[PDB]
Amino acid sequence: YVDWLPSDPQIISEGLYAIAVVLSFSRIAYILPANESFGPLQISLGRTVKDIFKFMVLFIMVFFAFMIGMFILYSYYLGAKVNAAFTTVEESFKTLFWSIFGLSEVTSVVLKYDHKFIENIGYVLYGIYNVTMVVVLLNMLIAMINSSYQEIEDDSDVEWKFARSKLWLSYFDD
Amino acid sequence: FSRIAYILPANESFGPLQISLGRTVKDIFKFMVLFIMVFFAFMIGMFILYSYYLGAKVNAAFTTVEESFKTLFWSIFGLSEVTSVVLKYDHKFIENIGYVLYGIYNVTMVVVLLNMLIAMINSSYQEIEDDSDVEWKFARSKLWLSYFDD
Amino acid sequence: VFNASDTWTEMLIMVWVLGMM
Repeated sequence: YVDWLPSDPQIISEGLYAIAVVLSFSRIAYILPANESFGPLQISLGRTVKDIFKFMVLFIMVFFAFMIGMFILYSYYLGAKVNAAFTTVEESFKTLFWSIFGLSEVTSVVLKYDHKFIENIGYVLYGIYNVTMVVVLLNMLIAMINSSYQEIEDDSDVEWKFARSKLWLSYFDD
Repeated sequence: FSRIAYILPANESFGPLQISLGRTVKDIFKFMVLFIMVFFAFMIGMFILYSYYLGAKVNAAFTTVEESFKTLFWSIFGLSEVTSVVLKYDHKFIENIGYVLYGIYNVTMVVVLLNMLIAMINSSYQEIEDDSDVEWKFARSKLWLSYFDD
Repeated sequence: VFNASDTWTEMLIMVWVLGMM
Protein backbone atom coordinates (compact mmCIF):
# COMPACT_ATOMS: atom_id res chain seq x y z
CA TYR A 1 0.00 0.00 0.00
CA VAL A 2 2.89 2.38 0.73
CA ASP A 3 4.14 3.10 -2.78
CA TRP A 4 9.39 -6.99 16.36
CA LEU A 5 6.01 -7.46 18.11
CA PRO A 6 4.87 -9.14 21.37
CA SER A 7 2.74 -11.95 19.87
CA ASP A 8 3.56 -12.30 16.16
CA PRO A 9 2.73 -15.33 13.96
CA GLN A 10 6.39 -15.42 12.80
CA ILE A 11 7.77 -16.44 16.20
CA ILE A 12 4.91 -18.92 16.67
CA SER A 13 5.78 -20.32 13.24
CA GLU A 14 9.43 -20.75 14.23
CA GLY A 15 8.48 -22.36 17.55
CA LEU A 16 6.15 -24.92 15.99
CA TYR A 17 8.73 -25.50 13.24
CA ALA A 18 11.21 -26.58 15.91
CA ILE A 19 8.86 -29.24 17.31
CA ALA A 20 8.03 -30.45 13.80
CA VAL A 21 11.75 -30.79 13.03
CA VAL A 22 12.39 -32.85 16.16
CA LEU A 23 9.39 -35.09 15.44
CA SER A 24 10.42 -35.73 11.83
CA PHE A 25 13.98 -36.55 12.91
CA SER A 26 12.55 -38.96 15.49
CA ARG A 27 10.30 -40.54 12.82
CA ILE A 28 13.27 -42.63 11.57
CA ALA A 29 12.17 -45.60 13.68
CA TYR A 30 10.21 -47.02 10.72
CA ILE A 31 13.33 -47.89 8.72
CA LEU A 32 15.43 -48.91 11.75
CA PRO A 33 14.32 -52.52 12.49
CA ALA A 34 14.95 -53.78 8.94
CA ASN A 35 18.65 -54.11 9.82
CA GLU A 36 20.25 -56.99 11.69
CA SER A 37 22.03 -55.62 14.77
CA PHE A 38 19.35 -53.05 15.63
CA GLY A 39 16.00 -54.83 15.93
CA PRO A 40 16.14 -56.32 19.44
CA LEU A 41 17.43 -52.95 20.64
CA GLN A 42 14.28 -51.16 19.44
CA ILE A 43 12.04 -53.96 20.72
CA SER A 44 13.38 -53.87 24.28
CA LEU A 45 13.20 -50.06 24.14
CA GLY A 46 9.48 -50.17 23.43
CA ARG A 47 9.00 -52.83 26.10
CA THR A 48 10.69 -50.74 28.79
CA VAL A 49 8.73 -47.63 27.76
CA LYS A 50 5.43 -49.49 28.09
CA ASP A 51 6.61 -50.75 31.48
CA ILE A 52 7.74 -47.40 32.91
CA PHE A 53 4.46 -45.73 31.90
CA LYS A 54 2.85 -46.83 35.20
CA PHE A 55 5.86 -45.75 37.27
CA MET A 56 5.54 -42.37 35.57
CA VAL A 57 1.89 -42.18 36.65
CA LEU A 58 2.75 -42.91 40.28
CA PHE A 59 5.67 -40.48 40.23
CA ILE A 60 3.47 -37.67 38.91
CA MET A 61 0.97 -38.52 41.65
CA VAL A 62 3.61 -37.92 44.34
CA PHE A 63 4.98 -34.91 42.42
CA PHE A 64 1.53 -33.27 42.48
CA ALA A 65 1.17 -34.12 46.17
CA PHE A 66 4.47 -32.45 47.11
CA MET A 67 4.12 -29.47 44.76
CA ILE A 68 0.70 -28.40 46.05
CA GLY A 69 2.05 -28.34 49.61
CA MET A 70 5.14 -26.45 48.50
CA PHE A 71 3.02 -23.82 46.71
CA ILE A 72 0.80 -23.41 49.78
CA LEU A 73 3.76 -23.05 52.15
CA TYR A 74 5.40 -20.07 50.41
CA SER A 75 2.20 -18.56 48.99
CA TYR A 76 2.48 -15.44 51.19
CA TYR A 77 6.12 -14.58 50.40
CA LEU A 78 6.19 -12.43 47.27
CA GLY A 79 9.73 -11.09 47.07
CA ALA A 80 10.99 -12.58 50.35
CA LYS A 81 13.12 -15.50 49.14
CA VAL A 82 16.69 -15.34 47.88
CA ASN A 83 15.92 -16.35 44.29
CA ALA A 84 12.65 -16.07 42.38
CA ALA A 85 11.49 -19.31 43.99
CA PHE A 86 8.20 -20.82 45.23
CA THR A 87 6.09 -17.82 44.31
CA THR A 88 3.68 -19.13 41.67
CA VAL A 89 2.66 -22.56 40.46
CA GLU A 90 4.70 -22.28 37.25
CA GLU A 91 7.84 -21.58 39.27
CA SER A 92 7.08 -24.47 41.64
CA PHE A 93 6.81 -26.81 38.65
CA LYS A 94 10.10 -25.40 37.37
CA THR A 95 12.06 -26.03 40.57
CA LEU A 96 10.53 -29.40 41.41
CA PHE A 97 11.15 -30.65 37.86
CA TRP A 98 14.73 -29.37 37.54
CA SER A 99 15.74 -30.67 40.97
CA ILE A 100 15.21 -34.27 39.85
CA PHE A 101 18.50 -34.04 37.93
CA GLY A 102 20.54 -32.06 40.45
CA LEU A 103 20.24 -28.91 38.33
CA SER A 104 18.31 -26.87 40.92
CA GLU A 105 20.02 -25.36 43.95
CA VAL A 106 19.36 -25.55 47.68
CA THR A 107 19.58 -21.75 47.98
CA SER A 108 16.04 -21.79 46.52
CA VAL A 109 14.81 -22.32 50.09
CA VAL A 110 16.54 -19.48 52.00
CA LEU A 111 14.44 -16.45 53.00
CA LYS A 112 14.98 -12.76 53.78
CA TYR A 113 12.47 -12.28 56.57
CA ASP A 114 13.68 -14.05 59.69
CA HIS A 115 10.75 -16.47 60.28
CA LYS A 116 13.17 -19.26 61.12
CA PHE A 117 10.31 -21.74 61.76
CA ILE A 118 8.97 -21.62 58.20
CA GLU A 119 12.55 -21.82 56.91
CA ASN A 120 13.20 -25.09 58.73
CA ILE A 121 9.80 -26.42 57.64
CA GLY A 122 10.75 -25.76 54.02
CA TYR A 123 14.21 -27.29 54.34
CA VAL A 124 12.70 -30.41 55.93
CA LEU A 125 9.96 -30.71 53.32
CA TYR A 126 12.30 -30.20 50.35
CA GLY A 127 14.81 -32.70 51.69
CA ILE A 128 12.24 -35.40 52.44
CA TYR A 129 10.69 -34.98 49.00
CA ASN A 130 14.14 -35.28 47.45
CA VAL A 131 15.15 -38.46 49.30
CA THR A 132 11.81 -40.24 49.14
CA MET A 133 10.74 -39.52 45.58
CA VAL A 134 14.08 -39.71 43.80
CA VAL A 135 15.76 -42.61 45.61
CA VAL A 136 12.86 -44.94 46.31
CA LEU A 137 11.25 -44.49 42.89
CA LEU A 138 14.52 -45.04 41.01
CA ASN A 139 15.39 -48.21 42.93
CA MET A 140 11.85 -49.53 42.46
CA LEU A 141 12.08 -48.88 38.72
CA ILE A 142 15.40 -50.67 38.22
CA ALA A 143 14.64 -53.65 40.48
CA MET A 144 11.27 -54.15 38.78
CA ILE A 145 12.77 -53.85 35.30
CA ASN A 146 15.32 -56.56 36.15
CA SER A 147 12.34 -58.52 37.47
CA SER A 148 10.35 -58.14 34.24
CA TYR A 149 13.48 -59.15 32.33
CA GLN A 150 14.51 -62.25 34.29
CA GLU A 151 11.15 -63.95 33.65
CA ILE A 152 11.21 -63.68 29.80
CA GLU A 153 14.25 -65.02 27.93
CA ASP A 154 15.48 -66.22 24.52
CA ASP A 155 12.47 -64.93 22.56
CA SER A 156 13.94 -61.49 21.80
CA ASP A 157 14.98 -62.97 18.45
CA VAL A 158 11.37 -64.04 17.99
CA GLU A 159 10.03 -60.57 18.75
CA TRP A 160 12.54 -58.90 16.45
CA LYS A 161 11.57 -61.41 13.73
CA PHE A 162 7.89 -60.60 14.20
CA ALA A 163 8.55 -56.85 13.98
CA ARG A 164 10.76 -57.19 10.90
CA SER A 165 8.08 -59.43 9.37
CA LYS A 166 5.41 -56.76 9.80
CA LEU A 167 7.91 -54.22 8.42
CA TRP A 168 8.73 -55.77 5.06
CA LEU A 169 5.34 -57.43 4.83
CA SER A 170 3.63 -54.10 4.56
CA TYR A 171 5.36 -53.51 1.11
CA PHE A 172 3.69 -56.21 -0.99
CA ASP A 173 0.12 -55.34 -1.89
CA ASP A 174 -0.25 -51.86 -3.40
CA PHE B 1 49.87 -44.50 29.10
CA SER B 2 46.73 -46.32 27.97
CA ARG B 3 48.83 -48.77 25.92
CA ILE B 4 49.62 -50.76 29.11
CA ALA B 5 46.80 -53.20 28.38
CA TYR B 6 49.23 -55.54 26.59
CA ILE B 7 51.06 -56.53 29.78
CA LEU B 8 47.94 -56.50 32.00
CA PRO B 9 46.28 -59.91 31.33
CA ALA B 10 49.42 -61.95 32.09
CA ASN B 11 48.62 -61.62 35.81
CA GLU B 12 46.14 -63.73 37.75
CA SER B 13 43.57 -61.43 39.37
CA PHE B 14 43.29 -59.05 36.41
CA GLY B 15 42.44 -61.07 33.29
CA PRO B 16 38.67 -61.59 33.62
CA LEU B 17 38.40 -57.90 34.50
CA GLN B 18 39.90 -56.84 31.16
CA ILE B 19 37.88 -59.46 29.27
CA SER B 20 34.51 -58.33 30.61
CA LEU B 21 35.59 -54.72 29.98
CA GLY B 22 36.12 -55.43 26.29
CA ARG B 23 32.86 -57.36 26.15
CA THR B 24 30.83 -54.48 27.59
CA VAL B 25 32.55 -51.98 25.27
CA LYS B 26 31.64 -54.06 22.21
CA ASP B 27 28.09 -54.28 23.55
CA ILE B 28 27.59 -50.56 24.29
CA PHE B 29 28.87 -49.59 20.82
CA LYS B 30 25.35 -50.00 19.37
CA PHE B 31 23.72 -48.09 22.24
CA MET B 32 26.20 -45.31 21.52
CA VAL B 33 25.08 -45.28 17.87
CA LEU B 34 21.41 -44.96 18.83
CA PHE B 35 22.17 -42.30 21.44
CA ILE B 36 24.07 -40.18 18.92
CA MET B 37 21.13 -40.60 16.55
CA VAL B 38 18.77 -39.04 19.10
CA PHE B 39 21.42 -36.47 20.10
CA PHE B 40 21.66 -35.28 16.48
CA ALA B 41 17.86 -35.20 16.25
CA PHE B 42 17.49 -32.98 19.32
CA MET B 43 20.49 -30.75 18.61
CA ILE B 44 19.40 -29.79 15.09
CA GLY B 45 16.02 -28.68 16.44
CA MET B 46 17.67 -26.79 19.29
CA PHE B 47 19.99 -24.96 16.85
CA ILE B 48 17.04 -24.04 14.61
CA LEU B 49 14.95 -22.76 17.52
CA TYR B 50 17.44 -20.15 18.79
CA SER B 51 19.08 -19.42 15.43
CA TYR B 52 17.74 -15.84 15.34
CA TYR B 53 18.84 -14.80 18.85
CA LEU B 54 22.41 -13.51 18.65
CA GLY B 55 23.07 -11.87 22.01
CA ALA B 56 19.57 -12.33 23.44
CA LYS B 57 20.07 -15.20 25.90
CA VAL B 58 21.46 -14.96 29.42
CA ASN B 59 24.65 -16.92 28.76
CA ALA B 60 26.46 -17.51 25.47
CA ALA B 61 24.04 -20.34 24.72
CA PHE B 62 22.36 -21.86 21.64
CA THR B 63 23.93 -19.46 19.17
CA THR B 64 26.07 -21.66 16.93
CA VAL B 65 26.34 -25.37 16.31
CA GLU B 66 29.59 -25.68 18.30
CA GLU B 67 27.92 -24.14 21.34
CA SER B 68 24.87 -26.41 20.94
CA PHE B 69 27.17 -29.44 20.93
CA LYS B 70 28.88 -28.04 24.03
CA THR B 71 25.69 -27.60 26.06
CA LEU B 72 23.98 -30.81 24.95
CA PHE B 73 27.12 -32.84 25.70
CA TRP B 74 27.87 -31.27 29.10
CA SER B 75 24.27 -31.54 30.27
CA ILE B 76 24.43 -35.34 30.17
CA PHE B 77 26.45 -35.23 33.40
CA GLY B 78 24.58 -32.46 35.21
CA LEU B 79 27.41 -30.01 34.52
CA SER B 80 25.35 -27.61 32.37
CA GLU B 81 22.86 -25.20 33.90
CA VAL B 82 19.18 -24.52 33.29
CA THR B 83 19.86 -20.76 33.06
CA SER B 84 21.13 -21.57 29.54
CA VAL B 85 17.51 -21.32 28.40
CA VAL B 86 16.43 -17.91 29.79
CA LEU B 87 16.15 -14.98 27.35
CA LYS B 88 16.34 -11.18 27.45
CA TYR B 89 13.67 -10.30 24.91
CA ASP B 90 10.25 -11.07 26.34
CA HIS B 91 8.98 -13.58 23.71
CA LYS B 92 7.55 -15.77 26.46
CA PHE B 93 6.21 -18.31 23.92
CA ILE B 94 9.63 -19.26 22.55
CA GLU B 95 10.95 -19.37 26.12
CA ASN B 96 8.39 -21.97 27.17
CA ILE B 97 9.00 -23.91 23.95
CA GLY B 98 12.70 -24.09 24.79
CA TYR B 99 12.13 -25.08 28.42
CA VAL B 100 9.76 -27.85 27.30
CA LEU B 101 12.11 -29.11 24.60
CA TYR B 102 15.19 -29.11 26.85
CA GLY B 103 13.35 -30.88 29.64
CA ILE B 104 11.86 -33.58 27.41
CA TYR B 105 15.24 -34.22 25.81
CA ASN B 106 16.78 -34.51 29.26
CA VAL B 107 14.24 -36.98 30.65
CA THR B 108 13.82 -39.11 27.55
CA MET B 109 17.41 -39.44 26.38
CA VAL B 110 19.20 -39.70 29.71
CA VAL B 111 16.79 -41.83 31.74
CA VAL B 112 15.41 -44.22 29.14
CA LEU B 113 18.78 -44.84 27.47
CA LEU B 114 20.58 -45.47 30.77
CA ASN B 115 17.96 -47.94 32.02
CA MET B 116 17.96 -49.72 28.66
CA LEU B 117 21.74 -50.02 28.80
CA ILE B 118 21.89 -51.49 32.30
CA ALA B 119 18.94 -53.87 31.91
CA MET B 120 20.33 -55.16 28.62
CA ILE B 121 23.83 -55.59 30.06
CA ASN B 122 22.42 -57.68 32.91
CA SER B 123 20.54 -59.57 30.20
CA SER B 124 23.69 -60.25 28.16
CA TYR B 125 25.40 -61.35 31.38
CA GLN B 126 22.76 -63.71 32.78
CA GLU B 127 22.84 -65.89 29.64
CA ILE B 128 26.63 -66.60 29.65
CA GLU B 129 28.21 -68.02 32.82
CA ASP B 130 31.25 -69.89 34.17
CA ASP B 131 33.37 -69.49 31.02
CA SER B 132 35.01 -66.21 32.06
CA ASP B 133 37.91 -68.36 33.26
CA VAL B 134 37.97 -69.92 29.79
CA GLU B 135 38.06 -66.54 28.06
CA TRP B 136 40.79 -65.24 30.34
CA LYS B 137 42.76 -68.44 29.66
CA PHE B 138 42.38 -67.97 25.91
CA ALA B 139 43.56 -64.35 26.12
CA ARG B 140 46.53 -65.20 28.34
CA SER B 141 47.35 -68.05 25.94
CA LYS B 142 47.52 -65.68 22.98
CA LEU B 143 49.57 -63.30 25.15
CA TRP B 144 52.46 -65.55 26.14
CA LEU B 145 52.15 -67.59 22.97
CA SER B 146 53.19 -64.65 20.87
CA TYR B 147 56.73 -64.77 22.50
CA PHE B 148 58.03 -68.08 21.15
CA ASP B 149 58.99 -67.88 17.50
CA ASP B 150 61.32 -64.96 16.72
CA VAL C 1 19.06 -29.27 7.36
CA PHE C 2 20.16 -27.34 4.26
CA ASN C 3 17.31 -24.87 4.76
CA ALA C 4 18.38 -24.60 8.41
CA SER C 5 21.80 -23.02 7.97
CA ASP C 6 22.61 -20.24 5.53
CA THR C 7 12.02 -19.42 -1.03
CA TRP C 8 12.55 -22.53 -3.16
CA THR C 9 13.53 -24.71 -0.20
CA GLU C 10 10.44 -23.56 1.71
CA MET C 11 8.06 -24.57 -1.09
CA LEU C 12 9.90 -27.88 -1.60
CA ILE C 13 9.51 -28.79 2.09
CA MET C 14 5.85 -27.79 1.90
CA VAL C 15 5.30 -30.00 -1.17
CA TRP C 16 7.05 -32.90 0.56
CA VAL C 17 4.88 -32.68 3.67
CA LEU C 18 1.77 -32.32 1.50
CA GLY C 19 2.80 -35.55 -0.23
CA MET C 20 3.22 -37.24 3.15
CA MET C 21 -0.27 -36.09 4.18
